[PDB]
Amino acid sequence: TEVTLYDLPTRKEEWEKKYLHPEFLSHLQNFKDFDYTEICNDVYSFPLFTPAFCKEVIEVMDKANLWSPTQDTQLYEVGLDKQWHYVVFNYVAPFVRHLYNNYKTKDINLAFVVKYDMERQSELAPAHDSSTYTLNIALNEYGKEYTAGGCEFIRHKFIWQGQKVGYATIHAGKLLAYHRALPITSGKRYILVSFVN
Amino acid sequence: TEVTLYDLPTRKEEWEKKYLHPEFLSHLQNFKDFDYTEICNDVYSFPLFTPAFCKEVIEVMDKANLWSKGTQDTQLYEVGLDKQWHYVVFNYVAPFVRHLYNNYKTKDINLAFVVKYDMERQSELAPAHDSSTYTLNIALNEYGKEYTAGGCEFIRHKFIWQGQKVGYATIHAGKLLAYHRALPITSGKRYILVSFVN
Repeated sequence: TEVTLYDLPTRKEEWEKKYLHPEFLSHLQNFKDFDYTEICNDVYSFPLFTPAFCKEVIEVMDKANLWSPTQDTQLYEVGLDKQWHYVVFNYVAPFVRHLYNNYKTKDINLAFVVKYDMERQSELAPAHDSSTYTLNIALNEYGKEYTAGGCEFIRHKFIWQGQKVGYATIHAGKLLAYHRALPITSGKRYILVSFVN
Repeated sequence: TEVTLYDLPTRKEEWEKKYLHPEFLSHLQNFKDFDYTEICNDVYSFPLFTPAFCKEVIEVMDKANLWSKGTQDTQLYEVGLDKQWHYVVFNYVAPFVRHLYNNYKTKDINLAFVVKYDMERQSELAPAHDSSTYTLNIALNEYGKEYTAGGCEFIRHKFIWQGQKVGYATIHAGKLLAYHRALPITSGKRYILVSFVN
């Protein structure tokens, strides 16, 4: 049987091939040549996951229908928290060491999927996150499945729109990257957000 | 009798006149026009305390002789100044932080101590991320007159900061974005007040 989201780290090799973006995967040992973009001071956009990861994550959340000030479901509520912990400590933490002067990842505060729709935009007030760093993955396709949306970095005076499926944004949680989501004008927009200490 | 370091907030008004830099004091309600400098991205230098504050802090630490063995420091709580420092941070520093950093709200104080660098230090000052959301570093004594060299290297910014004025503070992020090391002094003694705030 084909590997599933749940099979990390038991079926590590197969999981990686199916779920991690080939560009990220091929640079695990050498981030010097990895194609990431500094979109504004100290905020990076980079390929992380494949379309298959994103599609399956959305299916799991849609099917669980455990949606909860924003409409979200914690990874622990669908039994994906141990998998996420593995992703963060094994794959993301070395990339953080590279980006941020050898900063060592301590622990995960929160990991959840957010579903923005036309009834549930949230307040969209600016905030500092409860984290040392925040990871934000776009799970579904701009234009095809939603319009407008995106992210405003208040301090940086920078608007980030049209994030690609499976691409991540990373930024400081507290102090230095005050931010808000932007409203969508149609459809549904799904993101995976994690608050890491 | 003249107000002392200990008399905050009992003798708040007299404490402020004696111990807070007049420029900081006069802008407590509106930092818009306060004369602070961005020395590198997101790192600010600004007047905070008077020479009298700095002199008295050093006296208290010199007299207590509670220095860690021989980097050499003493915690403010070891000389009974932790409640005064709490008052300083929540009442004076926190509003300035709200102004500098997009309304960030100060939660709690991790540590507050005085560091004494002298010529007995035998080993290296390694780079570090601090255990804090933000770090406050006050120069307590005078560059050139009382020590040579010293200062602080912001490694990510590739910026060396040296020769801070007495009673002037540096503020920077603790984690992630302001990797740093202290640089050794080559003569005399350098005293600093450092606080790690969450």
